[PDB]
Amino acid sequence: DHLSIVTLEEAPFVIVESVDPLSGTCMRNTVPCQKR
Amino acid sequence: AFLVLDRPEERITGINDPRLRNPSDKFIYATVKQSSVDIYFRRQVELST
Repeated sequence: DHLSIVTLEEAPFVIVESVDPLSGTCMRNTVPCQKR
Repeated sequence: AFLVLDRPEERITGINDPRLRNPSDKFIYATVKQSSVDIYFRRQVELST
């Protein structure tokens, strides 16, 4: 099933970063996460 | 010990050294551009930093 998950950026638990300038998508061991 | 004045903890134990794991301005390590070492670290997941 598909379910939405909230997330807050803090500490090594969640680190957010911009998309890869080289590959153009999420890097290795990284998943996308939107933001309003 | 003062006569020789040798500073230990300078040799790197390997790629598993904690100082190598994190970046720092005091310690600079690098390789040759466009070689096999570049694509070994680029493809690795743990060695992102």
